[PDB]
Amino acid sequence: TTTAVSYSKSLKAPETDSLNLPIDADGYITIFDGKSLDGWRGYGKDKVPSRWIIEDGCLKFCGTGTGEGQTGEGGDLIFAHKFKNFELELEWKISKGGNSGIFYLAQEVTSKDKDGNEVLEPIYISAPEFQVLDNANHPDAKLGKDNNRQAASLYDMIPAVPQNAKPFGEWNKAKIMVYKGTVVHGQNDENVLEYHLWTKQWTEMLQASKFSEEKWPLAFELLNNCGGENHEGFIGVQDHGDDVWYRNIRVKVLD
Repeated sequence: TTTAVSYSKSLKAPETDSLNLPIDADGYITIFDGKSLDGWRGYGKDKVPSRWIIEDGCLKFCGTGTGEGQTGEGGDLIFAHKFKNFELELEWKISKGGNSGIFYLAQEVTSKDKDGNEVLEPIYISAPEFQVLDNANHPDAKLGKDNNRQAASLYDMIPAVPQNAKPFGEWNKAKIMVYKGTVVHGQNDENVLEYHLWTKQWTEMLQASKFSEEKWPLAFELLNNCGGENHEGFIGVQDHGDDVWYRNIRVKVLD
């Protein structure tokens, strides 16, 4: 049993092509089983970046330790199918002192520079992030406010309560549910936070972040109207310069 899943092949391209992916009895579509990277491509790219590989049934990023300073063969990886109301489930394993993340409702955003040239804007200026971290050894675990930069948090906004991440080198379960603006983060079979998009509280959360109206006007208008006019976007995984493994990536479309 499979379902036709549309996907785009390059920057802002339409979802002209389709894949027949496994769908279970409960409606969960396997978007990564460890057999291929079909449907996946680099954010703003027409190919899978070379540093993203299939290692022993796992999706692995081969980092160089440069953090946010992504290499030419790196960059964030998206599953090029736009989702709206969905429930994502996966397992992740982080390297010691490692950092990554799961992006959702992401848009491929470009902006015009001084000479009028098209510039690719980061995935994080449009996409909320589920933090992936070695809480014990990465310094980000001590930054922000009330541990809101630790594993499964809404990065720099809402902490995961309880903070039940397993240590580095152990498989952690992750859950992201988006249902008509209601967002729930799950970790190791527990709900760790909930929030609501396109509300007064969402706007005031953005005004107290790096993506405030005054600091980043483009990031503000994109995140304030998260998912664009259709409130939809891509699920992606982050290049934060560290080795990270993902497996059993499945998505249920919510009606």
